[PDB]
Amino acid sequence: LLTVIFVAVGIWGGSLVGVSWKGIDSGFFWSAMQNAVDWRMDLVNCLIKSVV
Amino acid sequence: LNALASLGHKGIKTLRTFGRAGLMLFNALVGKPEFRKHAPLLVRQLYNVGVLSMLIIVVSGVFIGMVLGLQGYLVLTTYSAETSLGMLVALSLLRELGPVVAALLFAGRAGSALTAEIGLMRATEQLSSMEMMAVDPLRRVISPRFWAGVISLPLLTVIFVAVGIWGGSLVGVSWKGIDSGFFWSAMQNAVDWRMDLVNCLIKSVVFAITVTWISLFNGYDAIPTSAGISRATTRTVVHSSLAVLGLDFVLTALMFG
Amino acid sequence: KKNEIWVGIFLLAALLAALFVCLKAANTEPTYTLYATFDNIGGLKARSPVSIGGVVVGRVADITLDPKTYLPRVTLEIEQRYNHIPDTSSLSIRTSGLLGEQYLALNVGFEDPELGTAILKDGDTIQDTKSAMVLEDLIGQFLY
Amino acid sequence: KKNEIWVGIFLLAALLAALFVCLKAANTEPTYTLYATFDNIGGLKARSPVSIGGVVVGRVADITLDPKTYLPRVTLEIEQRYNHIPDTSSLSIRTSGLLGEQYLALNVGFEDPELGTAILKDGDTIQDTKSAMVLEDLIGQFLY
Amino acid sequence: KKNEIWVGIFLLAALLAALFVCLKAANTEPTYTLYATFDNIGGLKARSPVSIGGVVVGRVADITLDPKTYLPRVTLEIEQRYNHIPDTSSLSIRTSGLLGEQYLALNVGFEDPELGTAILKDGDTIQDTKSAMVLEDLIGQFLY
Amino acid sequence: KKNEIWVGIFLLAALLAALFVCLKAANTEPTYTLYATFDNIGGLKARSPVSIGGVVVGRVADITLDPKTYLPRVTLEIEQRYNHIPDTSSLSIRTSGLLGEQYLALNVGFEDPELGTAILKDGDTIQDTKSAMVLEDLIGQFLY
Repeated sequence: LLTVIFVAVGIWGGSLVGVSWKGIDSGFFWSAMQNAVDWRMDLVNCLIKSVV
Repeated sequence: LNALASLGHKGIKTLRTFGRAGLMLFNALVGKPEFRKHAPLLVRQLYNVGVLSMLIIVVSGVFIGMVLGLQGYLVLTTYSAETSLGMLVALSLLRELGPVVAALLFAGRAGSALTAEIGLMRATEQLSSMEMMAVDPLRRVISPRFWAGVISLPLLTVIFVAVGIWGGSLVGVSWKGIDSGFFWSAMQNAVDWRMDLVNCLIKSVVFAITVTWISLFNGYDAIPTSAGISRATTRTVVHSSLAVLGLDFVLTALMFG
Repeated sequence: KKNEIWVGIFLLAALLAALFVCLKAANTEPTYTLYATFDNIGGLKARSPVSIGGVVVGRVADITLDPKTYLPRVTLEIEQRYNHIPDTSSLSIRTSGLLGEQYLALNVGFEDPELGTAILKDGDTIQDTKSAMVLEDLIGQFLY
Repeated sequence: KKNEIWVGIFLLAALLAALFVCLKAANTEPTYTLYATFDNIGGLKARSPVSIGGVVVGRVADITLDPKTYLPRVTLEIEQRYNHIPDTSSLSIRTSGLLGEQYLALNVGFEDPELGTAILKDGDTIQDTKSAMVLEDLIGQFLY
Repeated sequence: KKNEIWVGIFLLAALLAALFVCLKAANTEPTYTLYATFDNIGGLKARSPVSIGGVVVGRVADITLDPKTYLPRVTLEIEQRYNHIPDTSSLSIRTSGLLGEQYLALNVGFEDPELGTAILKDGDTIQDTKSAMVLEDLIGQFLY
Repeated sequence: KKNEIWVGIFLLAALLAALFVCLKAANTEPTYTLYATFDNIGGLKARSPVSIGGVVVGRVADITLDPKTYLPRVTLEIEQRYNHIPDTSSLSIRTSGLLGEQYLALNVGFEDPELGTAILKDGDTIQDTKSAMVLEDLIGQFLY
């Protein structure tokens, strides 16, 4: 529960400086991120590295 | 409000510690630039903070290069560019992880254990008896330790990047089937000297000024009982760890803005 | 009673963060397979577009040669709601350019025989191959 | 104390100063949908440019097959100030390069019929199609 | 202790003065406006290089079709010290690559008339459009 | 005595590591300049290979236009030992492929005139250019 708060507030700050300040459309940024990562070997895989 | 007066004590209190940090350090590096005494005195301190901190850097340095060479190998193959590995881990180490991770572990080993030796030396009143010896300890015991940091950590980074980049050249070249002459070749024309190579030092040498100062200050105003000193050690690790990332975000804005 | 409050915020702050990262990173259907034996499959990997007329309706989740007859035995992923496709079918490999994916763009008619309409579903081996593109040798011989 | 609230609100005013500078930095538009049946959209993904003569006028959203006639129905995103466009239009998919983005570049014309002009606003399904070019078939029949 | 009350505020002043320098050079000169009517801007995005002889002289900051004549009206950003340019010019889009950026590289010469040298500043609408890069009509031309 | 040795190991091991990053991981020649006024440099960035017959002999250390005559003046980077260049030369920009890198491939010979052999070193200006290499000719010569 310390990692899932870390990745979320980590990825929100990444969405600031690229989108807002360095002139990128907001709807385009999440769009490449939507089909980027899967659940089975990425999303639960973050927990397996963290819980061990 | 009744609760806003509890903040009125803190807003004065937390600023007076900043006044103590400047006033201690300013007295530490002024007057009598003696070199006959300090030159054997300082070199014993580099055995404390340089040699004992050397082993943890290299055995962790091979693990970062082997991971980035492994994880980076998937991202290049999905974009079908083998040669980019040499200009990736060289790029990533020499400007991002080199100054940031080595300063973290230096705050880990040498950052904490320096603060323990200071507060213990006031706890048994070796400090308070040295004033009866009429020797000012801030030039005598602090400044041998303070220069022992800022000289060390640049030499702790250049050993880190080198053994880091050597392990990166193992798993990509040898194990994951890439020609050896091709790997260094993309790395040769990859990075320049003026805004990359000296730039690694600028990020590292400004970290050593903060971490050594933030460590040796917490030993100087800690509560000398055995409870307050270990509280001060875990206050040193958490305060340096914000200051390394509180500086690096600023120091990555100027170089790449 | 101060400590019981902050943990309740923390597990909520853990839950608020968890739902946000899950919805952003994670944005399925039961199907049947259909066997297909070809003559050329070169350039087509797995999960390539399986399309009727041009719009993708399926996936190739097989990729494997039948190791007794040396006919390339390919099974597709046609959606389970497809129960009215007759036997009149022609399987053709298209590229959508000179290099798109060299995907599958098959053709199916509605031409009914005088012996009942046989259906293609749940493990049928459709037989009208393309003997697909020989594209390098096609460019080579025309260029002479 | 007197030094408390005068400094604490000073840390609060600057907290809302840059936060108001955070939202005001980098500053969506109500539109209407336009349904479109096609023949080939392979390569045209979501949020691809819609352009009238080249200038981008909207985005391609909503991409899914109409699962009863198997003609690809896609609704577009056209702004509500577009209220004087006659029915005469061709719907072409261009690329602007050999592999640029495969964006929709539809044609318009002000050819007024003598039976009245039909307006294209708020859900007018178009019936005109490019049948987007298959470059495999272009060079293929060019050499036999 | 009256010291970092004085000194430490300058230390946070020394970083913000260092911070204000670098972000200023991370995102500047009084210019004038020059309108331009085109027919087609395919990959011509905002902030594209407006170049004279290849050397960039301005940016595009206005990309809003004039919705009454349906010619793409684009206002350029030509600096205020550009006061010696005669009216003989041509407006063309090159790319610097097969797909580089699709940038405006407008040509200009000193072909002075015998009626007087017209100037281009503070809001002139040049009418010398190119209408060249479509790359789909040209591949359609040869096949015929 | 045990600590005075181990510090010397620590200081020496940082010295071998210091060479390893600058000699193996990152690695030039004093030259003379040569002026060259062109007519089209669209696509040629600095440090592009300045070559004789294709073999590189220099790099571009000048992308600037002189702001008085509007002929792009580049100063070349030709090495000091090049001492027997006759003035007979032609200057042309090539590409090394369809889109390789837009490099300068200048022509030279040994064609001695009967008025001496004028040398080309230490800042001469060559009066030759090749403003034809554009991405607009091939779309105007394959079709007109």
